[PDB]
Amino acid sequence: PQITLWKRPLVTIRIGGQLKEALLNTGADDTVLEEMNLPGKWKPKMIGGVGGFIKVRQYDQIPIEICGHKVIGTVLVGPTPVNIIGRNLLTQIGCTLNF
Amino acid sequence: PQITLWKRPLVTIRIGGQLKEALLNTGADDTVLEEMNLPGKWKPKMIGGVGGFIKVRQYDQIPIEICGHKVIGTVLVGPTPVNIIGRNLLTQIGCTLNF
Amino acid sequence: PGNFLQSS
Repeated sequence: PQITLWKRPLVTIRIGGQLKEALLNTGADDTVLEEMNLPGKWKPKMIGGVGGFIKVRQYDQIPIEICGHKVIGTVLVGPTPVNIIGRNLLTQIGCTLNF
Repeated sequence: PQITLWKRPLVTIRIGGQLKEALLNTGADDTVLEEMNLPGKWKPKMIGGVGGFIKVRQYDQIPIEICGHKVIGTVLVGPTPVNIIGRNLLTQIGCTLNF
Repeated sequence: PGNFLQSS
């Protein structure tokens, strides 16, 4: 697809049995999802953005389906205002910015 | 150009004789630059991100050059950790997310 | 919000 930017680039993602809306975010290094209870170990982590830092849980090698692409990588979980797909997963679906 | 997302999509912009490094950010509604002086009237605004809100000054109809494209729009100035080019200007340069 | 810059 070619996604224009007149509206927020929101997509549906599937993570296990859950369907969520998420923002395709070239301004994020990492993918951050709203609080949820993922399987497996996790390391606490701090991430920074426009208003300061938040604390999140880092889970590795988590499968997610995004626009019919299956990706497997690191997912951060915490008090993000919106579910964010960052460059770590954008690269796995082959996303580029074009103009 | 086509810009891949292996690294942060940083570009140099020009704003009235000043060069600045800025992040092409599909997760930002607006364009926000670190503290600087700009001419004309402005009004305060609160904008939110990961980690909460910050107070910025809103300046309207500012001309900026971004990757050879001469655009005009609203520029917010305040304590963003990095300069951000948001959707308000990405739409003017014809930017899409492709995969 | 806004402006979803994010970094580690």
